[PDB]
Amino acid sequence: KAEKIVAVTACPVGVAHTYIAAKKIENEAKKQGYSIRVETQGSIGIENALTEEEIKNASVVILAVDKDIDEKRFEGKRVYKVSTVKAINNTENIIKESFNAPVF
Amino acid sequence: KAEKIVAVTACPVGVAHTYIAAKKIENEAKKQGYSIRVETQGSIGIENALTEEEIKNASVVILAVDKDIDEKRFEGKRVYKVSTVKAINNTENIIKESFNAPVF
Amino acid sequence: KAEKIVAVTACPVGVAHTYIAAKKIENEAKKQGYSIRVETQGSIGIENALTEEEIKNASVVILAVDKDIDEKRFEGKRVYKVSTVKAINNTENIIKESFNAPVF
Amino acid sequence: KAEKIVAVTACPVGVAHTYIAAKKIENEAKKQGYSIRVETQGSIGIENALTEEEIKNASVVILAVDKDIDEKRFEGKRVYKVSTVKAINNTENIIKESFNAPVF
Ligand SMILES: [Cl-]
Repeated sequence: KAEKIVAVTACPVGVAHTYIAAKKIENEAKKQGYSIRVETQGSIGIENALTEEEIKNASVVILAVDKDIDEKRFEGKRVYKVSTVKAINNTENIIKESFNAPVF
Repeated sequence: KAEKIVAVTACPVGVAHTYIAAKKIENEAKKQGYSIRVETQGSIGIENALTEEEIKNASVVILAVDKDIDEKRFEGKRVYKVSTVKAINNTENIIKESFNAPVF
Repeated sequence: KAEKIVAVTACPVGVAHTYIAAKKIENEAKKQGYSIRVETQGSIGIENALTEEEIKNASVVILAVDKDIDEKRFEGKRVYKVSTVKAINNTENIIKESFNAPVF
Repeated sequence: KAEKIVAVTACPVGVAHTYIAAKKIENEAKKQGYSIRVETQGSIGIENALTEEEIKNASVVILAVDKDIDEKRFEGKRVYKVSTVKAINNTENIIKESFNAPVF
């Protein structure tokens, strides 16, 4: 069973950075062989929220956020938090680096 | 006095096409020597709406829109209506062609 | 076995509408119980291109495009062509309507 | 004479945040009665670059950037540096705050 990544992308300007970060993370995760679920947030709201079970099963959590989100749900997980710009422009490296991220 | 252009940009996805079309139109109008006022319509709302006096004084109206907007206000003006994609990727030509656009 | 949908999203402004349409189609196809493969075309290039076998096995082809793409590879399939804006904002209905789309 | 503001906007994801922040700053500066010049930096390159004279005459420099830019040209000026997201969503306060920003 391929390891699982979960991610949240959140930019409170329109929808573009939220969705670009999500889709680039999804494409790069799959290229590297991982399963991926992404929750997205904008200024209006939240779509496809991570479930408790999804977070439980994940090897890593990647947060590509330009606003504060709830992070208590990720306690005990390795969490790699970056801006949406970095997630969009450095996606390959961010996926790889997330597996060495500190436990939150 | 330089001739005046008024424009509306309107895309019902987030804010990016609305603002990219607006800024590209503004930059190209100024490059060609024209005065420009742009009303924008996106997910944050309608901003900087054209006034009746601005429309009265304009030489042309450019509509870069992917949704319906109020158009009765442009009766009697030359109106050049295009998609946001065309306004963004063909900005120089759209400015030039607007002066030959049909009277609405 | 779930029926299969294939899609191409293609907006020639950056990558935002291409990726937003792709994610909206992916999530909504899955919600309706379908298997889904989306090829994307944007400024970054073409990604996750449909294979000949994927097109062969699909029940329908959804083209969410704001530019012409060669449709020869979809001959003999039902093809539902819509703008990226409509695919992003009307996704549930577009997936349902695609099964009644004309054969190309 | 109205006091002068100069700004640079620079988000290295396409052109959207660069242009949205530029238009927000331009419109809000004008609303507050200031003269405003904005240089933009995006995937298309640098547009409407500030001149030495414009920087000399400015009361404040606002940098709405999501990457490092060379700041030597702003020495001796009050410089207020914020992200593009904050410039877009908090424009009124950022313009007012810039006049108390530290001299660079
Ligand atoms: Cl957007």
